[PDB]
Amino acid sequence: ELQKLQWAKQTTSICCYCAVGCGLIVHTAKDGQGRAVNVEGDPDHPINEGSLCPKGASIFQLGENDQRGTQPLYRAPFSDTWKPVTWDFALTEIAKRIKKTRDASFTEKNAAGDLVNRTEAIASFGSAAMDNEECWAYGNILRSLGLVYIEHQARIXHSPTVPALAESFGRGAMTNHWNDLANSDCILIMGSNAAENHPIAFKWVLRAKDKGATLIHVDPRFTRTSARCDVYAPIRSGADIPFLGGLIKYILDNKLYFTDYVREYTNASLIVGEKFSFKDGLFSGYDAANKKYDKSMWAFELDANGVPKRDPALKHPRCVINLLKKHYERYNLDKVAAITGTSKEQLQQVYKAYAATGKPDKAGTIMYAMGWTQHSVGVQNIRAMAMIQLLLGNIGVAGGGVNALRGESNVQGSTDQGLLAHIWPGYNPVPNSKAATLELYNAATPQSKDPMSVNWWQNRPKYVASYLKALYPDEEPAAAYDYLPRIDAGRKLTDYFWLNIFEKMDKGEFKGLFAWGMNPACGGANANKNRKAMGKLEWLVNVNLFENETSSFWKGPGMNPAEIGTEVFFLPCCVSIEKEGSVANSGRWMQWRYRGPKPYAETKPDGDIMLDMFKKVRELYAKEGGAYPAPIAKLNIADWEEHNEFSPTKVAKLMNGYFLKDTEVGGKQFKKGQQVPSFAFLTADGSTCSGNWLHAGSFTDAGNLMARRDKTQTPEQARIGLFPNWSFCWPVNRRILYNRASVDKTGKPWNPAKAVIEWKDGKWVGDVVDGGGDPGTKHPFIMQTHGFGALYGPGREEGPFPEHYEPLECPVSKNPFSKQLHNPVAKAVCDPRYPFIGTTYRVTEHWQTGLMTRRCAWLVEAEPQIFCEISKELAKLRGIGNGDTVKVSSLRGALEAVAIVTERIRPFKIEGVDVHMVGLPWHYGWMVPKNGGDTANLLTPSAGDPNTGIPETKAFMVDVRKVW
Amino acid sequence: GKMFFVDLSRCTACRGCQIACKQWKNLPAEETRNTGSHQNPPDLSYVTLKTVRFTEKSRKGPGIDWLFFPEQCRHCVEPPCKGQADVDLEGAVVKDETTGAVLFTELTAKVDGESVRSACPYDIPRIDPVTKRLSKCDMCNDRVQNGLLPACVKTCPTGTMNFGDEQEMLALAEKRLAEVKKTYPGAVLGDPNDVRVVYLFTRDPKDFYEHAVA
Ligand SMILES: Nc1nc2c(c(=O)[nH]1)N[C@H]1C(S)=C(S)[C@@H](COP(=O)(O)OP(=O)(O)OC[C@H]3O[C@@H](n4cnc5c(=O)[nH]c(N)nc54)[C@H](O)[C@@H]3O)O[C@H]1N2
Ligand SMILES: Nc1nc2c(c(=O)[nH]1)N[C@H]1C(S)=C(S)[C@@H](COP(=O)(O)OP(=O)(O)OC[C@H]3O[C@@H](n4cnc5c(=O)[nH]c(N)nc54)[C@H](O)[C@@H]3O)O[C@H]1N2
Ligand code: SF4
Ligand code: SF4
Ligand code: SF4
Ligand code: SF4
Ligand SMILES: [S]
Ligand SMILES: [W+6]
Repeated sequence: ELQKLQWAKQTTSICCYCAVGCGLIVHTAKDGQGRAVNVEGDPDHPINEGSLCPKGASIFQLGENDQRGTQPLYRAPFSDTWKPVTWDFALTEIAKRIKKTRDASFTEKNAAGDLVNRTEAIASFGSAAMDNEECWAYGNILRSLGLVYIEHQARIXHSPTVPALAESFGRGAMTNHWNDLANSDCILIMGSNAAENHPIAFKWVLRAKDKGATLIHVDPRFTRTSARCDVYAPIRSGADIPFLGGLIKYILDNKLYFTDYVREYTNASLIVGEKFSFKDGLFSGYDAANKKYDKSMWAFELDANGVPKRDPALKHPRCVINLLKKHYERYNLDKVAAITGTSKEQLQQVYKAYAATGKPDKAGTIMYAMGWTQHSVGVQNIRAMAMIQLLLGNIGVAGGGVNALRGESNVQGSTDQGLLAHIWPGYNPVPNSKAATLELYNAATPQSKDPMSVNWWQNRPKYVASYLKALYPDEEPAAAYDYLPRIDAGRKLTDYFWLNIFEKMDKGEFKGLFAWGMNPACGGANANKNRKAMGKLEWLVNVNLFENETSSFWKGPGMNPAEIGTEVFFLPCCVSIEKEGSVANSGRWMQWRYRGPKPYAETKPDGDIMLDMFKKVRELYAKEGGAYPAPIAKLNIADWEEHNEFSPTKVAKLMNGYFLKDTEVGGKQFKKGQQVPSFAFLTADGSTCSGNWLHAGSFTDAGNLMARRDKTQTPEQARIGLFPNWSFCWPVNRRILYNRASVDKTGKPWNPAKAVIEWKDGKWVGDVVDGGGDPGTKHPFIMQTHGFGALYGPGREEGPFPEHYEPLECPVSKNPFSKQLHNPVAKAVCDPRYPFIGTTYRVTEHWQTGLMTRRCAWLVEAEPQIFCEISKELAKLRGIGNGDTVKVSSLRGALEAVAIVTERIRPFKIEGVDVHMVGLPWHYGWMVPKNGGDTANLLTPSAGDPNTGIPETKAFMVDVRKVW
Repeated sequence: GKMFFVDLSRCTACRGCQIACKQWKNLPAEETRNTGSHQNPPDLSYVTLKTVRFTEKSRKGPGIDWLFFPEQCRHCVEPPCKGQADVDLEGAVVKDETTGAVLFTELTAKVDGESVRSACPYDIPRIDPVTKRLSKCDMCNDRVQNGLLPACVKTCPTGTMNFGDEQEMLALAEKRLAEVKKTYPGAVLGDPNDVRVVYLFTRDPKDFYEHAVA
């Protein structure tokens, strides 16, 4: 026996940091009745096999931490100090602030006379850190209160992926999963530092290399990832589209595309209309006055039945594939080398290695994360990756995919639960003011007349109705539709997003902010602006593990508490290992985890904090009345509670959904109260509820499939690592999306040695087939209107093909590909006092703003202070020695950091001039530790663009000077 | 006995191993500062039994050779530390007969600590300034005797860390060296007949650390 673990109860959990979703084992003293005594890896978990990076490996120190919040704290207007208060006081007073602000600000109808039933006087930030059941409950609480300004982390790092990949494949999700990386023949890591930011992914990346894969890192910097790749190719900041356009040209010129896959499964054969053109860097339908395209000019030519015309011979000059060849003919090696700064020799090496995966029995994967995809053409960067993968036949196959790596443990789930201003749960859009009825809302879904096109989104009315029945079970969906707030049809959608919430706050336009599991005083771009702007709030609610730069902004650097009127409530929540629930990882694996120790001190799980808060608001409305009470009074919260507490199990069952009456669906009889077995059995007529149609199948009459810990695999499942009996992934346990594209028209795998699905004895064996139907009878992309992987993507604001528009404004004056320098549908000052390109990025040992990891002594031990990474060339220019203190400054702010002088950074050659990059970690803040430094977001701008609503944190102008 | 095979050609310098060693033993954190390096703590100490050493080497063309070295006691087959300590008092340094772990006891306070560090060919032992006890990696010998992997081996994401019976680990080291030479032609094993922690280096071991090999 090990004394340390004797007498302790062992439970399982899932890491609370990144989206890999590593398994933990937690030992809790006194057979579960005391504190955690140990936290380490779960040896049985199929993703990590017991491995943990330093963040997972230190979760014991995060949880058993005497700096954690212990009880609610209250800061009165103009006060110098916190006062400790009861949960009863804090939640009672917060409910009064919510009700006072809502009653004063609630709008039934907008200026135009359209029903909107909303309050614009309260905003919410957060959070991908909450469990899936908590995220789902939180969004429904905020929407029942009438909020529209509902945002979180996903806006920055997830939001560009969803439309890029949805345009290309029909869904926004990461297409494959972590274990599947070991099946790749060539791994291209580009806009990702996965060895530092998804460290257990390198278990599977290095296993691919063991079986003969080539590993390629394309990054402006040499990182811990680069050290373990076969090829490191430097790229200039923002030169990704030229790099990827050059690879498209290389694939087409050298005939390395997967011909049969391209003909059958992509839109290569579709005939584009005569109104499509591209000239001088502009597509047809450009409106120069409004800086916008008439996308109707990009329509397909339709047959007599309304279906896009196809030429399967691919000879018609207006075939997608022929327009594609013409578009990318400009991306020659000489021009691509000049702009990327990558040598022609290295471009040829990378292109040859990667394009070799166009062979049917080879697979290539692309791994990207946040990288620099935040700028106005980040969607087109991701489109280009999707197009390359479709040309090479890498979508739907083992070791293939677009592995768009999610950031946080539950950013997949928090997005799935609609914690962004434009979406309800399950990616049903938030209604705008012109969607006056449920019938009009449903009318917007595009239809297909192609009998081979599944067009699965035609089922949307079932999902919206079942969602409204989960919230308001005693109302007809058409009546409950009027309870939920609507955004203005006449406003830019970005007016409701992250950056404009900070801008409105700075204009004094919010009374209240929820900072729920986020640190916006460090995570928001232009921290000096945002910290000042928080002083313009009447009230702030911060729900968090520790006191932090947001909770305590009023006593931050340069702040006089006696001049700051903001009322602040600090509500301490419990850590992941102190509560039960699920988190959805980057591969869509929805994993159940259990309580080890009880909540520390008087901390509470988020579900209890939000439900108690909402019950107090509801009580106030029952006693006082006020603005439109129906959405609050009628919300179904009885299904969220058991034994006087928030119930993760009951909320997960509601999110799956259940029958409200005896129902015949899909030729099967279901009884009142039965769990819905899959979203295929939801109805639009009120017979079913489901909080999230993507969850229908996760928690059935068979039990909690998210809690399965079964390693059982068939030989074909085990060969590629599907682990279909370990947890559950949406949709309906399809581990590899688009897997009908992995077989020929008879159901035979392109790569039998790595089969995903195979037609055997009248059924699909292996993975769950992504779309039912006999081989050769359906188009493989079932969430696409037309059924095909889109090379040509005419729903994108910037055009149907990616095109280089320069994202680096200050040092670049010339575009070698066209007369159009900058994005024609998209204010940088470029003050010559700030000649260097500042960038922010992560290190393995710290998490996000560092609020969590700056409280962990072993992680501070390894990375104690903010640093500034510079080249030998810049160090020589500015007289900076390794380890010197430097001042980094911008138009927005200034900070001190320790210089790290390294050959891992080299100058960029731009138009015959060396341009220097300055690297900073954004993991530091004034609260802790001693001499740690403050946020790199003191330096960053807050401009964004009218299309993304995302600030520039990867290329912003700075100066660096030695401090003596 | 037992053996570690440490394939440095797979290391991402994640420092999972550095943290896992301290979590298992509940060791304190040192006071550290950044002096122009990711490396920290800068050295082994009484409270740090493992630290990842970082070395940058220039190469022709893009990037660098970035060398990572998770340093620990080699658990020598014939340990000079024990031969030195035994001059002053037997029992201060002992060897587990089944695993081969070399173990410092509380009796290290009663010997010439500085002399024991000096006897070590790898410069491993560290002295507590207050109590004069010596510390170093103990092979997680209690975990090993209970059928568990050492904390640093279990945590490692990359397959850098490997542990088992000496026969299976020497066979693994031989097989892996032949494969790694296809990528790193100058790869060598560190003192493989003398120690129980056998590092595979991708080049001259002294490029990783002055005391990488004897
Ligand atoms: N250790 C750790 N892991 C994390 C996090 C953390 O804080 N710490 N955060 C998590 C979260 S929330 C997220 S969103 C993810 C983000 O994960 P990543 O996107 O991997 O994060 P970064 O390190 O910010 O950026 C990745 C790389 O992009 C490179 N890059 C910069 N500009 C360009 C460019 O123009 N082109 C290309 N091709 N590359 C460029 C940078 O040099 C950097 O190495 O990480 C997650 N994982
Ligand atoms: N300059 C710059 N800025 C950036 C980025 C960048 O690359 N550069 N990255 C952006 C991105 S991608 C992201 S993801 C954001 C992240 O920005 P934030 O989310 O604001 O960062 P943190 O607050 O550090 O994230 C961890 C938080 O999780 C909370 N937490 C942990 N467990 C729980 C729990 O159970 N409940 C609750 N309620 N809270 C919990 C902690 O208290 C802490 O506040 O920063 C963005 N900002
Ligand atoms: S931070 Fe990510 S890679 Fe590290 S232990 Fe946690 S889930 Fe695994
Ligand atoms: S074997 Fe145990 S004591 Fe030695 S370095 Fe690894 S974790 Fe630390
Ligand atoms: S490495 Fe040094 S301290 Fe460790 S066993 Fe050998 S002589 Fe003793
Ligand atoms: S845990 Fe493994 S990969 Fe990470 S630094 Fe240690 S030996 Fe290297
Ligand atoms: S995230
Ligand atoms: W993120």
